[PDB]
Amino acid sequence: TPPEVVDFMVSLAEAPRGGRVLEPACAHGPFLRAFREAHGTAYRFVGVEIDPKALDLPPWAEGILADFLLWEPGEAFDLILGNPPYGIVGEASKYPIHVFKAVKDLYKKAFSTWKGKYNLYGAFLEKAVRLLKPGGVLVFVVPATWLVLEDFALLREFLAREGKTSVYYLGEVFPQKKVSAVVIRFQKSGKGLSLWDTQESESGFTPILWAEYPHWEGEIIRFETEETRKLEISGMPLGDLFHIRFAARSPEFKKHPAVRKEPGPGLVPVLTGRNLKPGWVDYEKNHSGLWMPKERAKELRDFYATPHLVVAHTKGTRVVAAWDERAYPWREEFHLLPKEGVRLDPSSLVQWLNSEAMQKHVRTLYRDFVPHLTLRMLERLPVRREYGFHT
DNA sequence: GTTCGATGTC
DNA sequence: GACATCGAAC
Ligand SMILES: [K+]
Repeated sequence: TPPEVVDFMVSLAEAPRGGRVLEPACAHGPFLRAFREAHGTAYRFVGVEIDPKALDLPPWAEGILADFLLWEPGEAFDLILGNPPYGIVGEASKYPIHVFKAVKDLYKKAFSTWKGKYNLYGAFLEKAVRLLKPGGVLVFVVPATWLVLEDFALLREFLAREGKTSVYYLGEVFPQKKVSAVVIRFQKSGKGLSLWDTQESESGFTPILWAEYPHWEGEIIRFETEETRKLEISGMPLGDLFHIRFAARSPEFKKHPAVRKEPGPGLVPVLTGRNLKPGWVDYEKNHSGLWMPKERAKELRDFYATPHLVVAHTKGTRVVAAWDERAYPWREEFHLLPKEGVRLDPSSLVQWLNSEAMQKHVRTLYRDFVPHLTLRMLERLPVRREYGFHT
């Protein structure tokens, strides 16, 4: 972990004299060292590490060789700090964390917050909270993705009901790692959420209070402003105007008997996010390596037969939209079908969605937490009567 | 059915 | 920086 990030986290940390201080996934124990330097020696220092090659603590700390996620210590902790591992547990061809099926089963048994594919860092957070004494403190640096994503809804709700939470946005602070990070300071007492921005100087990071949600129950966390609130009440949410569906996935296309790996007569490309631009679709260029008869597309998704609005999923945090006039097969993106009794003006709605006001709105709210516009961000986009109207 | 990325690759 | 994963996962 970069030293300025450690120093900032250590500035947020507290323990009583003689308190038990833990660094999970400790390796050589950079957090233990920095905490001792800053606060003195009258604490019980413990580090937990799975790799024998990595555990290298000073003799004033106790080292334990264990999978932190399945470790059952005798006593609870006053302070838990550090940098959990980040990564989805799954097959090596697609995912970075590789464990026996039987171990993954033990994680799922252990963690009430485990949802969908989940992530080591979520499980590390839940484990840490469970190991805290009442009034205990944890301070972790983790990806920002938990503030917004469905996979982390149980985690947000768990935190909300277990104690009080402060979130400090750092962004892309790991050199040569593609992750936007936050610090979480959790205390196992009280309630509420405090959101903080930071400014980095030579001197280190400085927290700036952004907003407080004293009655937080685990809702998505956003950077809201007076302007984002004004826009949101200006119109109907997009999700009330449209059914929002996703493209059929690559394997469905690949095994479909009408799909081909080479162009040919009557054959059309299966479109991806690279075919979608602000306000238009490139129908000619193939980016998927897949081709099919256009008329057979409805066999994968019924809505492929009907011209409709498409919104991008993987262009970062922004709103890129086009009207698919032709009704082609897509491998990617959101597909929005108007609900019963909805009147639309496709041309002007697309213009509004691609507008600078809209790009600013989403960048404000969701910064760079994830490299997507997700469904939960998309369903909340405001649409005023000129563009779309539910009668 | 659709979700997610210590992203993957240019 | 540009420009987006794409298929295991549930
Ligand atoms: K790691």
